[PDB]
Amino acid sequence: SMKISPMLLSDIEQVVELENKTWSEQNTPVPLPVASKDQIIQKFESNTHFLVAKIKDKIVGVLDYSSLYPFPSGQHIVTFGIAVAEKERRKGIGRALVQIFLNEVKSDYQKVLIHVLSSNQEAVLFYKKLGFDLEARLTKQFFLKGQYVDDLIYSYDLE
Ligand SMILES: CC(C)(COP(=O)(O)OP(=O)(O)OC[C@H]1O[C@@H](n2cnc3c(N)ncnc32)[C@H](O)[C@H]1OP(=O)(O)O)[C@@H](O)C(=O)NCCC(=O)NCCS
Repeated sequence: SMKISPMLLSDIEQVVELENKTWSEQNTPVPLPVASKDQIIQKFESNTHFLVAKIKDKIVGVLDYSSLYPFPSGQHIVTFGIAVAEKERRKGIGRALVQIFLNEVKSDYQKVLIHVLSSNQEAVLFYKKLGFDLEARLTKQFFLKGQYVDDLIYSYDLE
């Protein structure tokens, strides 16, 4: 059975491995690899929070979130990343992560906002399905694999 829980310091090896199997030029414009033990600790030590999903105390999903801006005028906007293990997808894990996340931040923020590469077909469908709004589209933001990719900006009304 599947459980969601706070990420442990001792879980970081696994989160690194999972993320680095997950990120491709299809879903991020940053150079690869994006994850490392020390990058993840840096984040952990600067207030980014991590939800993790396990199946037999094996990590199969991860969601990190944090304030979008470090200054007060923008402090009411939260952002997040999420990665589900390829073999474990389409089983409700993403949904369940997003759902507890939303209930964490409900109280403390007004608005969720994320950036999605237009090449990220499953993310596009995922976010629409979970009720996010397509707020903006930035045209030809990135060149990846000989294609011009757009940046789709999705938001969520915490209210
Ligand atoms: C996007 C992602 C997190 C969704 O993970 P998930 O656990 O497989 O999603 P869920 O099982 O919770 O599904 C909720 C839903 O997502 C949709 N969706 C997710 N993947 C889809 C796909 N490959 N094709 C069509 N619809 C899809 C649904 O249609 C939906 O409802 P349903 O499953 O009852 O049909 C997963 O694909 C992911 O890991 N992508 C890898 C890289 C990434 O993270 N992209 C951007 C996030 S920063």
